[PDB]
Amino acid sequence: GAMNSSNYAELFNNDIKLFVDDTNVYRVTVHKTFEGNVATKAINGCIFTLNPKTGHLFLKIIHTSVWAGQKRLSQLAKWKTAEEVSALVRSLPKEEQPKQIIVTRKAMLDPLEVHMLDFPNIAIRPTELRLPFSAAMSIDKLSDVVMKATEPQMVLFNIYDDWLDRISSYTAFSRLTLLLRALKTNEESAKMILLSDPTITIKSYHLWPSFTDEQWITIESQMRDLILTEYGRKYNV
Amino acid sequence: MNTVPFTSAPIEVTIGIDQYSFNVKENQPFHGIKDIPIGHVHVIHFQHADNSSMRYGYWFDCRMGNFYIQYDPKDGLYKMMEERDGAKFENIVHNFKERQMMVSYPKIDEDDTWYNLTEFVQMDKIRKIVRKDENQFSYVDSSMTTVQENELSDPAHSLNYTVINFKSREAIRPGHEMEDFLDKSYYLNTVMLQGIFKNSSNYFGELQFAFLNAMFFGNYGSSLQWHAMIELICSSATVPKHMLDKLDEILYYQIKTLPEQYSDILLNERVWNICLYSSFQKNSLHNTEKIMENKYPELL
Ligand SMILES: NCCNC(=O)CC1CCCCC1
Ligand SMILES: NCCNC(=O)CC1CCCCC1
Repeated sequence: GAMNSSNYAELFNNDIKLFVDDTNVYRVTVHKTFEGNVATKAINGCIFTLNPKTGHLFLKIIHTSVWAGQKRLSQLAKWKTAEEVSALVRSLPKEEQPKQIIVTRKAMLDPLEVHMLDFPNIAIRPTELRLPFSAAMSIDKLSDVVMKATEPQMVLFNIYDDWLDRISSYTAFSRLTLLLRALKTNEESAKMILLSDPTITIKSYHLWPSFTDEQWITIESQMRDLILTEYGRKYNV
Repeated sequence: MNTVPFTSAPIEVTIGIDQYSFNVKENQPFHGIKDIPIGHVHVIHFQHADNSSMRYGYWFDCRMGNFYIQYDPKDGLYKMMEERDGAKFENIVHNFKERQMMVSYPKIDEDDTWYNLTEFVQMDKIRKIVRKDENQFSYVDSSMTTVQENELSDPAHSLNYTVINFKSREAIRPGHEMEDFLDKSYYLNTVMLQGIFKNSSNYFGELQFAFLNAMFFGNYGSSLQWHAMIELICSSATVPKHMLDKLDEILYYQIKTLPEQYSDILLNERVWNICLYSSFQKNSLHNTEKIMENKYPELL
């Protein structure tokens, strides 16, 4: 059934599973028309499909051409996502296919279920966690590959860089969700925190800076402070 | 006009004949029902005064044989049986009618309620949903489960309604996932009507039979089937115009006949609100929407 704080360690067991987030699949810029009406212009989007145990990210880039001539785009985005996730599963060798797919939004359940009818043994699950994966486009290297795409494209990343050499996947996921929650609550401040010190660099093959274990504790503390501050600045506390 | 005689009434029971109901006292001199409308299927049904558990009854068509009721004290129920000796049967019934031991089926209501509820219902199709091939009549009760219920346990006592499942490979063409899920016309017209039922009359027959089993026996699987068959039509953008007009008439009589105090358990709020106000056919069921809004505005 639904995934929540009670069964939270299930994410890091040895059953292959994927999170699917579809918030940035259909994105637009808004512009007033010459007549003074409002018009949207679609921009490139992405499906965020993540193995939380290994860090493997299947980033399917959604090029704006897929919306050309189509109606009801938010509803089509749900079925396009499900079509691309099903296509990804079919492309994986049998022993790499997931046993469970957890969707971040309840509106993806029926489209994914219908697209995965051929896979009756793969469970499609909601979650009650409010995961911050929408902020994936605040990661510079991910945003860059999405906006530069001229055609549909899949790009594979490890969203944990090399952290799993030194920490467990439970700890790596907790670090990732802390970073993404901060980028979602105040992107400018979170990015200042991550890059303030110019001696700490991002390897060419990485997404995040090359922090020592000690610097990660400082960083994580600065992110917690940011989130708590904003939550004060927000509710006045 | 035909007759279903009773050997006796040894236990106190409410007997219903179609939409009608009457009470028989324990060992009351009762020998059956006469003046039954030839040309319709009929249902004779029972609720014991002692144990309201298990409503049960029999679907029959008097053109197919001479049927009577006899209480069985071992199995504890009123059983339908066929009499093969036609001269014996006639003689028993004439002697019974002469003594006024039988109650009389009403003349015909102005609304033609039974005809309208059973327009498409045929005994031969009932007997394929209810498989007991040695009898010409079909037993149904409140507890019998459907084939679809049994896939999610005694096969001989099941209701073999046509399985309808909107998230199934039968319902969804590979490559038309979004199309077929949001517009069920393929599944209605090609799979079910052309493929399985052959025509809309057989579809409506099963829909009407499911409703009547839900209403008369409180059979939950039958209620599920009735609503599924409604929802499949309303959720199709492309439906023959004659079918929509006939569906509106079918449902109007069903809603008109449903006891007001059974609406909570026999009507599915989600299906009816979707069908009347959100579906492709939201504007095609004028008579049904009007009686629903006057009789059950609460559900909506
Ligand atoms: N996901 C459907 C489209 N919604 C957005 O892409 C969000 C933008 C952000 C502010 C400008 C207008 C809406
Ligand atoms: N439906 C309640 C009674 N309705 C009648 O008109 C009288 C009953 C009909 C069945 C035969 C016994 C008398």
